[PDB]
Amino acid sequence: GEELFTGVVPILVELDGDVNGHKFSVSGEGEGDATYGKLTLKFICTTGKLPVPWPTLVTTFVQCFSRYPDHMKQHDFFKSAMPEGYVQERTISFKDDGNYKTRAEVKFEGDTLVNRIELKGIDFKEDGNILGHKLEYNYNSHNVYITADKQKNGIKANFKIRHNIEDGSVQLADHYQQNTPIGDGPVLLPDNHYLSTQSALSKDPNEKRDHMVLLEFVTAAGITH
Ligand SMILES: [Mg+2]
Ligand SMILES: [Mg+2]
Repeated sequence: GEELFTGVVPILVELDGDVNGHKFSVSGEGEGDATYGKLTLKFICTTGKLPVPWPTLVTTFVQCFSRYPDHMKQHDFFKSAMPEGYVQERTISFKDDGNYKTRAEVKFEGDTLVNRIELKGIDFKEDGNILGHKLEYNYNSHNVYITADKQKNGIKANFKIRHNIEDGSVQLADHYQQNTPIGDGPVLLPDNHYLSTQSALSKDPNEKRDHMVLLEFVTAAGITH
């Protein structure tokens, strides 16, 4: 399972979204190298202008690329579910605003790791920080706190994303996450631990389409050795 991740793996991301009736699609391409916890992805909005801020979709757009230190490798659910993959569902609750609900399937298609996502956003304020595009194009580091869910043979996660608002305030986005294997083979059910995530957003100077370039580093931590 983890043997599938010893080198560079091509990644494809495909999202279909509806936020307050704004219909959009995004296509992403890049690669992951779990040895270094490293993701490089470029996303393009193929329907035109993205109707929400790019940073609000970063978490939705492959935790199998996390670097699990050797001493913690028995806690890596994500790779253990491969190649058949996992379903990842989230509720992302924007404080004093709407919510996203997402359902993704993360699995190999041949030697490529694919993240296919459906996103539904409801109850957003017309000129809140999301639909009013008041969020800065940047990102703060965070931890993803993981716990086992033995009855669904899976995991749960909970974490807080803090999106910087252009006036110096912060837009909280509470994340609740559940992952379950697609296949029936055994998976690793971890002790409590977290993923330390650092994300940097940029633009391709040669790209005229609405887009996001993401560099992310993710390292598992939190288990005593
Ligand atoms: Mg290794
Ligand atoms: Mg134990």
